Amino acid sequence: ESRKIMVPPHRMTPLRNSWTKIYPPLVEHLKLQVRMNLKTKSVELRTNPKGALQKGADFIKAFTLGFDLDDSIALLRLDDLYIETFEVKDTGDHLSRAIGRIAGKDGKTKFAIENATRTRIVLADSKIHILGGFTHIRMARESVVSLILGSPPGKVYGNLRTVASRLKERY
Amino acid sequence: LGESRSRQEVIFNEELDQAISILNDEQLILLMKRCRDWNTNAKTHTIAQRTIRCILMHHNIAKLSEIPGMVKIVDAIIPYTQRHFTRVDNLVEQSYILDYALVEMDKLF
Amino acid sequence: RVKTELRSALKSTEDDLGFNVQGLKFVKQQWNLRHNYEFVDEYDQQEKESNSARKRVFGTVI
Amino acid sequence: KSDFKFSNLLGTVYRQGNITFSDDGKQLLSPVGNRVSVFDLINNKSFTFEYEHRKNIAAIDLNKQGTLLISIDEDGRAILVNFKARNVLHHFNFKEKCSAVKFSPDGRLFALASGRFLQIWKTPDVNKDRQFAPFVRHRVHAGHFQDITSLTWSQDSRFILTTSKDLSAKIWSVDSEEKNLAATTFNGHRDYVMGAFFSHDQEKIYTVSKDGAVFVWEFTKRKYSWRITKKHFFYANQAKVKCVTFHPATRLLAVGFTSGEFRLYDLPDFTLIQQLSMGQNPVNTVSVNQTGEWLAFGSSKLGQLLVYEWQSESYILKQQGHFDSTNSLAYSPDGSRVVTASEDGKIKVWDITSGFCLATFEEHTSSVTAVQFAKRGQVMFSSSLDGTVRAWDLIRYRNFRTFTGTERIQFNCLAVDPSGEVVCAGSLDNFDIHVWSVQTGQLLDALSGHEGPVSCLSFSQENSVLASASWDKTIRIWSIFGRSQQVEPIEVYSDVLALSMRPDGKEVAVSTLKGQISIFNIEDAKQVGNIDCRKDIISGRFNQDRFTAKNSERSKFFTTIHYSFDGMAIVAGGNNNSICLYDVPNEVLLKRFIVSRNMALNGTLEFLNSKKMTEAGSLDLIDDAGENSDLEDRIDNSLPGSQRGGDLSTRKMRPEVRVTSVQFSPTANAFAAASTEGLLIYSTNDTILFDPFDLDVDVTPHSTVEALREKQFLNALVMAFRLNEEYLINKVYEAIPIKEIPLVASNIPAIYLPRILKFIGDFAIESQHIEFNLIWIKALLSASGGYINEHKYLFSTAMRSIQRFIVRVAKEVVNTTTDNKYTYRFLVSTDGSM
Amino acid sequence: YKLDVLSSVHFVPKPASTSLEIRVETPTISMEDAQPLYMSNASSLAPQEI
Amino acid sequence: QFKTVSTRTIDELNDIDFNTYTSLEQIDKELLTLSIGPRSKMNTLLHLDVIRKRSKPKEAPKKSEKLPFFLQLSGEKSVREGIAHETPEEFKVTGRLGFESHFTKQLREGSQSKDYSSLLATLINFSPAAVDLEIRSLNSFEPFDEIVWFIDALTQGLKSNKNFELYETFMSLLFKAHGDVIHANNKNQDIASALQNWEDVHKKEDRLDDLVKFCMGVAAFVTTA
Repeated sequence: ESRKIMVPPHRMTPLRNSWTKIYPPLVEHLKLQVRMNLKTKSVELRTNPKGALQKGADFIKAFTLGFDLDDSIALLRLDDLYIETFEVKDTGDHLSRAIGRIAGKDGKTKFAIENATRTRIVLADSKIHILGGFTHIRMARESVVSLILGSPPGKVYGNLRTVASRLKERY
Repeated sequence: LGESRSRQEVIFNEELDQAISILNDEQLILLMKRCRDWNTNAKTHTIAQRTIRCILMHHNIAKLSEIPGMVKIVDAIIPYTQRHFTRVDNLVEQSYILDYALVEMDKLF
Repeated sequence: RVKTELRSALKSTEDDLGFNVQGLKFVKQQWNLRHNYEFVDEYDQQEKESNSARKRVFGTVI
Repeated sequence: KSDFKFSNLLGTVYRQGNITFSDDGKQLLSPVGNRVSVFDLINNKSFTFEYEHRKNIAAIDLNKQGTLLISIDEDGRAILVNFKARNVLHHFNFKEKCSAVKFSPDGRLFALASGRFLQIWKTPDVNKDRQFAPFVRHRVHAGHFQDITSLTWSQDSRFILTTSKDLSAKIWSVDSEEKNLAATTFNGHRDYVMGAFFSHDQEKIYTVSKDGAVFVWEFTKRKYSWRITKKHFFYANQAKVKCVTFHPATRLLAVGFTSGEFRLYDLPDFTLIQQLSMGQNPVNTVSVNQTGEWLAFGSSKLGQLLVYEWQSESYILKQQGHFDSTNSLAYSPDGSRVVTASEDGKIKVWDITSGFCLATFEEHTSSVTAVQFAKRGQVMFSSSLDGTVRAWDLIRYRNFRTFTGTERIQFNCLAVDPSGEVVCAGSLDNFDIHVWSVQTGQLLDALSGHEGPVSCLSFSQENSVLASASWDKTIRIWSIFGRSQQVEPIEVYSDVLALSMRPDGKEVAVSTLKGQISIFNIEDAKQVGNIDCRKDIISGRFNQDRFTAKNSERSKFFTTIHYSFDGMAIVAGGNNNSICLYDVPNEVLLKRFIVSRNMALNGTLEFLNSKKMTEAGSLDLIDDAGENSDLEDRIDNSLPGSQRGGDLSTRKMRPEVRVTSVQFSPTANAFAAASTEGLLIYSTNDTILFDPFDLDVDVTPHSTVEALREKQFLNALVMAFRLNEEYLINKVYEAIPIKEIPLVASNIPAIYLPRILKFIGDFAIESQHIEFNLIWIKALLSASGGYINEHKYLFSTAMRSIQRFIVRVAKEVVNTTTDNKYTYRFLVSTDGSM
Repeated sequence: YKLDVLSSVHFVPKPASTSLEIRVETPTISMEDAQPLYMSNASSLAPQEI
Repeated sequence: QFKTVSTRTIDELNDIDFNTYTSLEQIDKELLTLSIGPRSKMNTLLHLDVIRKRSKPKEAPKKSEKLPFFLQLSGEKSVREGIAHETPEEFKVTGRLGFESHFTKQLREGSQSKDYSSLLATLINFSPAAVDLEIRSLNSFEPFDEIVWFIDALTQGLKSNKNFELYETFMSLLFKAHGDVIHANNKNQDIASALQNWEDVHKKEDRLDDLVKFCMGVAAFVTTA
């Protein structure tokens, strides 16, 4: 029993140079066997005779999606971690500057929402992936959807301050 | 306002509050400058409150916020409206000695 | 009769008093969330509000 | 009436010992001096245990069932308390200074570090009856060479890991069969080992010492025999570790130093999560929640208590009390909070139910001598030794007025007008009374005529006549208002301290230095009657003095007295450890309360143990301060002839026990006494003490519920009033329907009127049935509100408790629904377009 | 300080100081101690001070 | 002295035998009744921003830099009962059907069944940070369903005359959080009708107002004069 994760040709060279830190938790912590098909540009994970294949698939799928090495190891460990993918889909007007509104100047809005909601976000052209806990993904996604659908920067930043406080608060 | 209290959504005569509806930014900002300084009394405050009321219900609230100068006025005369609200609420709570006198006058027989 | 008409007049004036309180603080609050500033960090936020507060100086006795 | 019990201990959130949380960490248990306070932090309330150690307590633990507590004092007298019944189960004397006590996680054993022996006893049941000897010893291990500083149980209650002053730490199995798994000792520290903890899986052992090293011990090979794998250091140079704890589940090491700084680390990687400071005094206690989210720190020098959540960097509470330095108290005009004027120069406003301080005020640069409320809880006046009276708005929290004289004197007592135009204050070095207007700030008058220091001032609350009384053995009555300038001097037998004034202003009760409380008619200036109180005063013997408690003249008089609000009783306290209350018609002692049994305070024992009196001096006047482990308490910086200065380190004697102010509650049948241990709050409660009112043989709970089931509602209500049983009154009260509240409330007899009013008050403060309680209040005030007005002082504490319900829960709810109505009308009536 | 404590705080006070205090405006919630409750939710400046 | 004994006669209404009376939950359905809980929960909800701003330390604590980013989630194995440690149970809106929260799922199911009793039970259950964090995230963007479901859930709530100070603060928290979008698409039919029937039930709350006005005025007159 096996899984195949297709590595796109824009995350291929980081996979090869950081490959030597990717396969050791895949081959001794997880006890899988791992091959990298250079023909199909894919990663194959097979099970030996001696429920972790989905964990390894999510590990390399996070790296495939665009999350860094330590972020992917954080997904491989830390059972309470999830990752949500969505396109914008809500062109000059709407597509070419809603993503500029998520980013901001030097990505400071994305950095602010990452630190406020304790997720971390990779923003493609229009493909947003979010790695966090369940409630953390909920709040980061609600704020990202907010500032692609139109909200004032004061409103989204006040909501970010409030969500940081209430997510870290007991009671 | 006194004749509006006399006869009988609308708080002045309707031609007057549409005439206060159709006035521009400079006129409404000076109108609220002097509604601000009328509101500092306990006597002249009601005229100011009803002019603020008809401005609020006949203009656009986002427009009222975006007029430059109308955030140093409304900060100045929110707490006056708060103390007048507490004073009129205290007056209407001490208004029920009439009701206590009625129930004593009914227990008289 | 005095009780009914007097309390009707007093509740009629405090109705528009309360209306104006909530409307004016809505106006101020939507101006604030339109263009107040951008601080997510609470310490820099509280120092920004302390620098932008209203100050008044009073003559005290020690 | 007279059946007061010790309810609460306001002030002093922490004195000495370890903080504990509950298991479901809602309450925290804090060692105040010899009591234990328990503060419920979610249900915002608080209580203090009634029992009392004879010295300051040093160790606290309660098992994680929450069902029983054990508290050990600073020479090993343990007390086991039932935590739910609030009654003490056993008194057990361990013979020497126990450093720590801990229950097991499975509750069934406890262990304690008595000297250099770790002794494990097994816990008696809460369901079993009290025996002569309930504790059955499991074992006592002796492997340390010096005193043990800490215990730690493992997660399974299987091993115990103890840390000593001797530079090691040891692990002991509980039972004998696992003796080979746990026989190692952990050396390598340069100083006292302050803590030794397991990891979550019990594979790593962390040992933290006083000099600042934490060692990670692992069962590895260099066979397998507990190597040390990494030493981490705090590198705090001058400061050193005072308290350590570890939450093993969240891997959180919390460490407090002797400089106020505490750091909290994520331990096996040793990454500083946070570092911040309580203050400048050392952190004596760190304790952690069961989920590891709250950290409670206690510093013992200023008596302060933090609980702090480290995720959301925020203080759940940051409180600080006052040991021994509290000059005055004043109830708020509804009995919800008490204002405390304290000798370090500050005002503190303590909530009574939740035992915490809401606001504090530091604008006096010296010891605040008196506080007094005015303008019905809106303004509060205080006078201090720095020469100033000053006024405090309790809305905007601003000192808006400051009154000085012209002569540079220090003020010792004050009195305000009822109609608060004028404040008045008297000194102990000036013989005048200073009369200031409050509206303007000026000095309106200086009343003269005493030939001795004006000890006490009070304005009559009804006719507004001023009564001052001074050490020239004279009470004096000044008619200030309206063209009189009239003075009436009443002489009395000895020099007066603590005048007090009736609520109707008819009479004045003075306390004298003879030991008596004399009561005078004001208008016809002749004595109505006196109480002779100097023979029902408990005056203890100090350690330093060479004269018996019988022949002493130190404290056989009352320096503070206060009327009850029906005018019928006087509570009184002084520089002695008895507070006494009397009923002024009969001039007889109702009840006397022993305010402390702490032998760490001075004037507690009347008879001192003759074993402690040696061939040269007593053994408690010997200062063993250089036998101390570090310099900051080997230091003696106590300048010699200092009495009642500040900074308890600067006085060299034991703190004497004394009550500095007594006051009755304006709303509910209690009194507060400002002792040295804190604000002792004594209150009755009607749940216990069957005290009927003219019942006959046919008046019975069975008869009351038959009358309720047969729906004679008025007869059921008056049967429950004649029972005077709180559950029965509540049952009938809730069973009467809304249709006939006014018929019952109009047909209530006039002798049961204060009972139903004070019941409705003490019920409706916390009950949820807000419209039901307001219907009953409306029906009672409408049906019988003329009897109340012509009998004011009977319903003077039952009506103040009712308008403690209307303005404090019902008006807050009405404010919320009013704001919702007006925001609705705005949000739908106006124009939002773009 | 130590002369007052030695004198057992019977002293004669400092003469007079008409000082000068600046108070910013803020909620009196924020002007309080750290505890779960509060006592007053006003603003520290009067309407005639704003 | 440690337990309570039954005053029931030996020879040779269990609350009345044990001398207690557990106060019943509400006396009549036409009577307003607060929550069975602390009185301070209303004030904590209404002002929890300024209370926490008070509760912050005066300067920022000294952390490290090589601190793990998922420190709140990286526990071990006394379990945390917050809104952050909440797992989903068991095709793109703000919350998919695999990633629906418990509050949003119960709100939707109550919008199906027209009975929000379980929603209101969850609301009265959880803590003020959780309440603010659930009300502040309520899909105020394209068709406005979750706002209007919350509003007529509060309508069904304060029709029942229980927990009503909490339902009042939940409406205040709604108007505070995103009453600006309700003011924005004012005259929208669904949200205007939801506010209309909320006012239809809420306008019968002045019983409490003139009841406390009578009690305050007459109590003051009787005590002073």
